[PDB]
Amino acid sequence: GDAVTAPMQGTVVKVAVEEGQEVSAGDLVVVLEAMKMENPVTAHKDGTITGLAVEAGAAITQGTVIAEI
Amino acid sequence: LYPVAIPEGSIEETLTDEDLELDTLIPDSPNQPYDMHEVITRILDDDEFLEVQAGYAGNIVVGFGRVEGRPVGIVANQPTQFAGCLDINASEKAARFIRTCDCFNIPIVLLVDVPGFLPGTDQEYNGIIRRGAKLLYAYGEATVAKVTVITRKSYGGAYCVMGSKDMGADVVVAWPTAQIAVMGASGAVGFVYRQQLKEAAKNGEDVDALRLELQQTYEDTLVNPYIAAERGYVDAVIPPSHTRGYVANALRLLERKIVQMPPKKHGNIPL
Amino acid sequence: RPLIGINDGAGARIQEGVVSLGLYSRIFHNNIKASGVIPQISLIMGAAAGGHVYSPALTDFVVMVDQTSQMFITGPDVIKTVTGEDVTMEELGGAHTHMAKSGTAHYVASGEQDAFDYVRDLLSYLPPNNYADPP
Amino acid sequence: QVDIHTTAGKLADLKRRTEETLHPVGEAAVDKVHAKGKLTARERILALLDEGSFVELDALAKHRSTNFGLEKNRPLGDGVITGYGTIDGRDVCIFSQDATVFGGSLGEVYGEKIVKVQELAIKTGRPLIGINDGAGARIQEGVVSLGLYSRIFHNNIKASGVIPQISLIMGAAAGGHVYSPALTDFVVMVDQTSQMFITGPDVIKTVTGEDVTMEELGGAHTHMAKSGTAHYVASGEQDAFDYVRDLLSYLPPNNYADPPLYPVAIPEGSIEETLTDEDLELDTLIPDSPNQPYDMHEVITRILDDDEFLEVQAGYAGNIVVGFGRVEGRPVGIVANQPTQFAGCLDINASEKAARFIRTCDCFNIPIVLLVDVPGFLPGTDQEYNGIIRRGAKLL
Amino acid sequence: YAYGEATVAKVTVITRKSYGGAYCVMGSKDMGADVVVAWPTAQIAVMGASGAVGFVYRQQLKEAAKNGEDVDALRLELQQTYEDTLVNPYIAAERGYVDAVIPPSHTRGYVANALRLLERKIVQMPPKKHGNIPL
Amino acid sequence: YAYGEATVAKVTVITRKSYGGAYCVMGSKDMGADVVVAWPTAQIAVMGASGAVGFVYRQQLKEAAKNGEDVDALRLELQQTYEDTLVNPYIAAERGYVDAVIPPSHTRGYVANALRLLERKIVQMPPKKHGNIPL
Amino acid sequence: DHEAHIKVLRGEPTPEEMAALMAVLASAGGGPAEPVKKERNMWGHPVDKLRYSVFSWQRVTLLERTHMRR
Amino acid sequence: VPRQTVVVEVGGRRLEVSLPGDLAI
Ligand SMILES: CCC(=O)SCCNC(=O)CCNC(=O)[C@H](O)C(C)(C)COP(=O)(O)OP(=O)(O)OC[C@H]1O[C@@H](n2cnc3c(N)ncnc32)[C@H](O)[C@@H]1OP(=O)(O)O
Ligand SMILES: CCC(=O)SCCNC(=O)CCNC(=O)[C@H](O)C(C)(C)COP(=O)(O)OP(=O)(O)OC[C@H]1O[C@@H](n2cnc3c(N)ncnc32)[C@H](O)[C@@H]1OP(=O)(O)O
Ligand SMILES: *C(=O)CCCC[C@@H]1SC[C@@H]2NC(=O)N[C@@H]21
Ligand SMILES: *C(=O)CCCC[C@@H]1SC[C@@H]2NC(=O)N[C@@H]21
Repeated sequence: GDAVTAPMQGTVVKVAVEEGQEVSAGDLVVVLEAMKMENPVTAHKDGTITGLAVEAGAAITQGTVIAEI
Repeated sequence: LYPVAIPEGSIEETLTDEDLELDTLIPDSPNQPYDMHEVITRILDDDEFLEVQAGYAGNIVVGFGRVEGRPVGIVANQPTQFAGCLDINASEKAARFIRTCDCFNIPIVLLVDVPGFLPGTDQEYNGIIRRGAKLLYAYGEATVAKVTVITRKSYGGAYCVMGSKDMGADVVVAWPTAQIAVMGASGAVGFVYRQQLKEAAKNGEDVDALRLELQQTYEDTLVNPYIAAERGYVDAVIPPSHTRGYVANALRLLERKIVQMPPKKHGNIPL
Repeated sequence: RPLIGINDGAGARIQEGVVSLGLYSRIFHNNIKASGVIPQISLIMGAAAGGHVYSPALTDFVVMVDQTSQMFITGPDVIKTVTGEDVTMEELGGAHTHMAKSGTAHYVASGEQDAFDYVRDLLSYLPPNNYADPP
Repeated sequence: QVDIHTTAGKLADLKRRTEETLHPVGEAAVDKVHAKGKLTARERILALLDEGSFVELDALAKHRSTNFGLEKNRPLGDGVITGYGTIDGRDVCIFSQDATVFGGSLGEVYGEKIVKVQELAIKTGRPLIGINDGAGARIQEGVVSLGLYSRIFHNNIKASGVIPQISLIMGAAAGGHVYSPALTDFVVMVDQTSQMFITGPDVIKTVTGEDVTMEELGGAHTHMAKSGTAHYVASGEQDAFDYVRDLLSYLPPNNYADPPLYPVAIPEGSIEETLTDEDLELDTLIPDSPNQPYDMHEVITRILDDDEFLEVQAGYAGNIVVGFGRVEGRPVGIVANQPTQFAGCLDINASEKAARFIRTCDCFNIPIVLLVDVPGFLPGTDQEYNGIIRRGAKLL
Repeated sequence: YAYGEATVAKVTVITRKSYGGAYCVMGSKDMGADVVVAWPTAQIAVMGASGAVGFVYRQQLKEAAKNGEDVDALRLELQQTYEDTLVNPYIAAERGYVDAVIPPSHTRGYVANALRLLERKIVQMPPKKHGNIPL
Repeated sequence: YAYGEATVAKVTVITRKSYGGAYCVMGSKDMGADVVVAWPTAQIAVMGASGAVGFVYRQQLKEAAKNGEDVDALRLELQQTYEDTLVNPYIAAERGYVDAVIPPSHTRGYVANALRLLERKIVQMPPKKHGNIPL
Repeated sequence: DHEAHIKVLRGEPTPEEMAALMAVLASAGGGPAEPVKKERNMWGHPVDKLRYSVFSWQRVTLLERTHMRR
Repeated sequence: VPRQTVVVEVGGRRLEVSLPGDLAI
């Protein structure tokens, strides 16, 4: 689908996008600290970002939506 | 086989600019990911790599390449997905790729950066034990040449699974950043130095400060290539730039292997 | 001849370091070599953890004891820390779990004697090796 | 110094350790080794192998013993340098023992390194070259060293007849160090700087009262002329390397491979029409009188290519000559009677020498040519009592 | 060579001494001995205690001679310690070179059991036309 | 894969149903079944009668739909005809896929005879290092 | 005189162009000029790694045949 | 950078031919 969602429970260390921004496939959207690793979560398709719901320092759960692209 | 020109000289003498980049590939902090395709492309011929099951279980990358014209099968941990942890899907994908390569006499190179198995109750309930033993079985039974390059982590059972020396790996080399240990320093210090970190709390000392100091000591002393190198589980600790000429040289050495195994009608791999 | 392994566990001895990992790899390699050559039966009569759980997965048969045996790669504490899930050892890797859910256990025994009886019954049907005929 | 917690710092630390591996016990020991006119274990490997072809294994190894304060001293490599490389472009596994680390005595990690290279050689079907220089077992370690010796001997026996095994003796090899060389196919000692013996002169003096020097007891000349154990007595380390290379030039990499075969243009015609002047020299070689001997090397050279003949055990049992040559670029093992020694009669030592040579050639697919001028066996009660029958049947 | 080459069932019983290279020659474990047992009187060591002391403690012996102490008494005491500590089957048993230390009366039974267990063996060796035993 | 690979004696007893790919999986004759017997209640077909009719008679059912006939009765009539004609052990018996249609009481006798005769099957696969079973 | 020669089917080059063409073609030519006989090394051949049934005809037509081809 | 010089005898006439030293194909 069009939803970019967290792959695991983790801490949002960095947000690499802003609402309404256009991003390409493979572009970094957020950074999640999980299992002692700044794992990247990236866009799987080109498009405009809508519904950005991530704040730096927030602890979020697996399956939570990072954005819609 | 393809005909290629072999540059004459020592492996130190025949380094290239592309090879030198591996010396800076690995980040300074152990938490920071890197893409393992960088290593794969820099060690394969013409940077050509035919991936298999690219969109499945991204935490492990399997595919075909050539080293000096010799076809090889790459199995590599991917730090950017799930920190490179092994799981059910990665185990099955890598296991069947290895068994195909062995059926058709294609040597395998394993690029290792693995912190363990992906924790979770779903893994246990779906059979991480039974279905992860498949990769162990496949690697164990492979009789083709098997080369292992350890970049960063190799911990615990993941270490045993990912081309350990005692599992039949012919040549194991480790980068200077390799971290081979039973478990992470945090859990280790939580167990060794036990009752001491508790005596500290009983006396009211800064338990957190003592832990961090003990973790630092453990990481400095043991979480590195050299204990394993001393025991012989690592054949050589090498500069990263040397990886391509060590893989090529090792495959050339192991082009002909004889391994004796007991006679069986067929094996009993877990299903 | 057949090989019977009774496992209790706790995983690798942390103080000894990677030498324990080397021995685990050697043991797994021997299990793979023996696979299909000689019968291999594993009894789980304790809490098998860490690397202790991989040799049984490679053996031919697995017999767990109902309430006094567990298999799990990573402990409930690490599972809690990483995923936030709260689970006991019994739920995580109990004999019932590995029978009903993960399909790893072949027999769940009411007691240690019952497990021994089932192992003897298994051996009554099997030959000593793949070059012999079943009794 | 770069921070050890950085990637560049870890790389620099690795380079520091690698540099340390070159002189594990300090530069003074290397200076002493050179001051005696000898090469170090590393220099020996680098001189024998092709330039830049050496790949090392277990370079950073340290011993694990804690007996008698051994943990105070843990040289890198544990006193042996192991790896693989090429000689004349063909791969070979190699190990070299270092006499500056505990006198070259074998310990657990030392033996494990040797065992690793042995297993690699057997697995890959490549020749194994060992350079032996050591003072027996490392006494402080105990029976673990005996166990490792057993593993090494077992590997030698397992590889016997499977891959060519060549042992160089370039120092005092005492005690258990002597049994792997005996089990290997070829042995090359250096003239005055190498010895093999089981029991030392001190114990010999204590038990039997016999005064003997180490050179007399186990010198290269002793093991050539008396014991029949050494196959070559090199005048120097480079000479030993040259002889080893010549051996490998004739031998295949393993028993499933053919010996190297040079390309030689076969002339056309019949044998009569293809005779040469060097061939015609044979028509007049045999003396008119059967009582007059002649040197069989004359025939050997005139039948072999380029008159090139690599003799084996030249100084032992001169009444029989064995060695390697090429006929039309095809390696061959020559066994020949020598009329200039004991009238060419067969005896115990000649029989054993020729028998082992023939079995080596058969193991490694090298055809044999016999040159026969033999009146019988050397008469003597000593031959009879020492077992001319039993040990003459070995050649049969 | 003969012992190492042999593929038949090989059993070793040690009574008193097994020293140095003779240990390796006479049915050592790593030479392929299937079962090794040792009597309580077994003495498995690199060399006799006399030579072992004369070498391990040599610096103390010279130091004692320089200092005028009783070098002979010191040597005998060191030798006694060495014999009581290391000249016995238990270091080898610890390393696993001896499968069991047994009462001498158990020898016939152990040998019978071992032969019955080992009546069928499979040992893999590299292919060869034939060996190259020293002659 | 496991069934097709097995070279031990293989006997199949079909009691009621063997449909489609499940028929192929569960001991079909061409997958290597040494003996195949079917009880009188067996039912061997490509699929169930309902789906078979809904497919092979699409033409007539759609004509009935055009003309307003009672499709809900025509379908049942055709399904009954299909069941009475083809859902039975006899078509496979005709093709030779079933060795014999036996009364249920004969099952043990047939199985015992087959196993007695098939102790050592002279069968083989093409040479290979090993198989490539799906994982 | 029964060997295949180079043919200039069309065109009439002069000696200079002929020389240039031949030099370039000779330089282009290469590969194994006078190679040594390819060394036989059956160690670890794939045929030896296969499971053969004790009564398999491939023990004759594949294993023995491969080992004996010479 | 280096250049190679070769000699040809087309029809017996001597010719000197200069070719690039790194000529490929
Ligand atoms: C590759 C394998 C690995 O990576 S696993 C490495 C360690 N894994 C572990 O889970 C260790 C800790 N495990 C546990 O949670 C429990 O101790 C287990 C093993 C499940 C048993 O629980 P319980 O019955 O309460 O025993 P306990 O915790 O009181 O321990 C009893 C004694 O055993 C010891 N122990 C236990 N595990 C290890 C280990 N891995 N290495 C070394 N020692 C270990 C404990 O320290 C304790 O020793 P003591 O009797 O208190 O002196
Ligand atoms: C079981 C199979 C066996 O061989 S057990 C018996 C082993 N015993 C021996 O070989 C006797 C020891 N040998 C020696 O004395 C010499 O090393 C020989 C080989 C004679 C050569 O003499 P040389 O070149 O002068 O050496 P050295 O005597 O000065 O010794 C040099 C350093 O090495 C040491 N060393 C020697 N052998 C051993 C040994 N087997 N175990 C342990 N350490 C050994 C010496 O103590 C000496 O050490 P340091 O550097 O002087 O402190
Ligand atoms: C840190 O050591 C504790 C939490 C993270 C543990 C990581 S998660 C992925 C690896 N698998 C495992 O069991 N521990 C590692
Ligand atoms: C004169 O009678 C001398 C006889 C010599 C016999 C020779 S000697 C060497 C050979 N060995 C033997 O038995 N006869 C031959």
